[PDB]
Amino acid sequence: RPGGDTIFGKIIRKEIPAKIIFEDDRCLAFHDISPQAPTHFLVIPKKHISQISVAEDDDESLLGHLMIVGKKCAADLGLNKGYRMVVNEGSDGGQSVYHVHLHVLGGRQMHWPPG
Amino acid sequence: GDTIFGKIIRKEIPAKIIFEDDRCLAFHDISPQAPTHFLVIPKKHISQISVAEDDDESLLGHLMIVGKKCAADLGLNKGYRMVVNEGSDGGQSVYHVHLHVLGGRQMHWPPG
Ligand SMILES: O=c1[nH]cnc2c1ncn2[C@@H]1O[C@H](COP(=O)(O)O)[C@@H](O)[C@H]1O
Repeated sequence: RPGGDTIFGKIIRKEIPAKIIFEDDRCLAFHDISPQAPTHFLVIPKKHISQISVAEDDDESLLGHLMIVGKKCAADLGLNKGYRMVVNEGSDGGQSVYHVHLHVLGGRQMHWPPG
Repeated sequence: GDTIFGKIIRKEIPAKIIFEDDRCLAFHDISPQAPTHFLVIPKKHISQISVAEDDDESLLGHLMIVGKKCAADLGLNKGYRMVVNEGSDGGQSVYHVHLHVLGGRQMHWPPG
C-alpha cells in the first residue's frame, strides 16, 4: 500500500482521521495527537522511509521539502515568535513511529537542552 | 555572514570540524548538551529557517543528509535527535541557520 505499514500510512491513505494542515504529492502535515506545545504538528513524506538514518542521497530534496513545508505551515499557523523543529531517530532519539517525520513545536518558550 | 558561525566558516576562529564540503560545515558544539552534540550549517548565510526560500530545498535536505552521515561516522548507531531552532520561542542562539545533532545518551520528551 502507498504510505507504508505504520499508523502514518493509515493517515496518508485516509483510513483514520487526522487534522490536516497541508498536503501535496510529496508530503502531509497534520497536528500531533499528543501535543507537547500549544501548537505541535508533524510533517511527513508520503514515501515510506522508516527513519532518517536509512534515507538515501536521492531523498535529499524530499527531506528539504519537509523543512520548507514545516516553515511555511508554521508561518500559516501564526508562529511568528518562533518554533522548534525536531527529528527523533532510533532508540536514543526516542523514536516510536518508524516513518520519517519532522515535529514542529511552538506557542511557548522552548527550553534547552531539547530533551 | 556577521555571526560567530561565519567566523568559524572562514576559519578565523577554531572549531572541532567533523566534515566539510563546498556548501556546508559540520563541527562540534562548544556547549554540548549530550555526549555527542554537533552542528551542520550551510555556508550560505541564511539567518533562520523562517526566511529560507523554495530554492533552498536541496540545500536544507543536504544539511540533514550530512547530519545523518556524520552521526553514523561518529558511531551514533543507537540513535540521535536532530533539532532546528527558530527565533525567540525556539531558543535560536545564533542567527545563522544550524542543524543540531545530539546523541550518546537517551534523549527525553518533551524536546525542551
Ligand atoms: O495518529 C496519530 N496522529 C497524530 N500524531 C500521532 C499519531 N500517532 C502518533 N503520533 C505522534 O507521532 C509521534 C511519534 O513519536 P516519535 O516517533 O518519537 O516522533 C508522537 O509525537 C505521537 O504523538
